[PDB]
Amino acid sequence: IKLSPQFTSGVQAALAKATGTEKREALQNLFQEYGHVFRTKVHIGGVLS
Amino acid sequence: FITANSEYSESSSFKNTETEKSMYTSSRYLFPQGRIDFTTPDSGFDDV
Repeated sequence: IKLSPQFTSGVQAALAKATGTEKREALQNLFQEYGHVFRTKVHIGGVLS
Repeated sequence: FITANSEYSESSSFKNTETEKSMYTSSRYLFPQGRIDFTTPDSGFDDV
């Protein structure tokens, strides 16, 4: 899986901040907008309960 | 030479019934399609 260029650019910009707290807040925003986990194995079908 | 008689019979009765009933039904059919997001300037994303 290739990461989308926008996410990689966001990570680079977050790590480009001057101070550690700015980096941390930028990373928090980025992962709030992009997610913290990615599903790498998924089962397809239909379930009724 | 004389006889006398008296009788007194008294009765009382009372009955009281109270009935209360309550019923409530709640049905909810929720059929989503998804979520739509708009980007706030504070997000910093180019699509805003």
